[PDB]
Amino acid sequence: SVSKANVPKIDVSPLFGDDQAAKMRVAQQIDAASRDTGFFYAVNHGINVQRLSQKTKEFHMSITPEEKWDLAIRAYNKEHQDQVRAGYYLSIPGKKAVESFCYLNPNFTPDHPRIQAKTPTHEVNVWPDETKHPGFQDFAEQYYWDVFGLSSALLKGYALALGKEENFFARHFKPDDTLASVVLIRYPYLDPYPEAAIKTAADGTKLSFEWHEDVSLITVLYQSNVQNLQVETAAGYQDIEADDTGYLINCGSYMAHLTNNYYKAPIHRVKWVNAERQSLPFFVNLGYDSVIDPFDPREPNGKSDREPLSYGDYLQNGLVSLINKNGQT
Ligand SMILES: CSCC[C@@H](NC(=O)[C@H](CS)NC(=O)CCC[C@H](N)C(=O)O)C(=O)O
Ligand SMILES: [Fe+3]
Repeated sequence: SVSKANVPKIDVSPLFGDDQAAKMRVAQQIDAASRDTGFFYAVNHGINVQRLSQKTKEFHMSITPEEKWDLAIRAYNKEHQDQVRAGYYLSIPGKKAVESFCYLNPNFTPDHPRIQAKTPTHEVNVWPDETKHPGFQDFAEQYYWDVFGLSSALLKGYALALGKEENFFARHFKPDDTLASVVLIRYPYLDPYPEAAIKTAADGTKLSFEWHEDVSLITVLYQSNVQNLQVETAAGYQDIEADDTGYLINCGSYMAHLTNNYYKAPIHRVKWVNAERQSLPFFVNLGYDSVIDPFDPREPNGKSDREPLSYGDYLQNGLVSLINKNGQT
């Protein structure tokens, strides 16, 4: 009974080049999608997503229970007090199906000034043994920078869309300090599938992850070709079609704050599907002290009655809030 969400495919390739009129024509498409359902597929993005999926599969399918405890975040292993964000998020057979691996900026090394300062939301990544997962760390770090590049080009499009210069958001999205994360999520096939890992929405839809707005500026997501996402619109929840050749893009609640909800963070959820699949989000986060002054593109003077919020404050509060709402993943 559910209708299909309008999720246009936008060729973002001009955002990598110097043809300004072409970039404006992409910016208009990003504006139309952001003001309608809030989602689009970025195509011609240049990233080898089949190899991303193959390397991710090799990792998820070969990592062992011992390795998962050794990489686990603090929620699963009290010995790893410094790992709030980065590391392994374990499944609980019989109870919780999903499991994942999160990593942050590869530049957050032991000598990074924010690591030295023990500033919240900055952590040094943890990695499996190289001999057990040859090439994985290097692949994953290079992927961070490939999707960082895509994200910077998308942020030039969002800036132009909002009537700003193209570096409006990108000047706060920097390799040396971005709080952006990759999450490599495995949604397993299980027979029988644990009922405790299946939630039910108020409308009866079986879910794996409840309604939410993202904690990000924008979210840049690769998924397998198994339909599962829905977006809430004025006409109710609608199905987002899968496309394992594109990146699904949406805004998160920092973009809604900065634009006075002109570009809403769309509410969306994940249906339960008993299928072996991948969900590989990149959360485009700024630096800890990044503050963009809020504005309102719908007002002639561009003024908004919102207070500036630093990205670090936003991110640390939003990540806790999302766990309290929808559970520890
Ligand atoms: C379509 S919702 C995005 C994809 C994925 N969901 C998620 O990734 C959920 C909701 S956006 N996000 C989260 O749980 C936030 C993870 C933050 C990360 N540990 C970090 O530290 O930066 C899924 O369930 O498939
Ligand atoms: Fe989300």
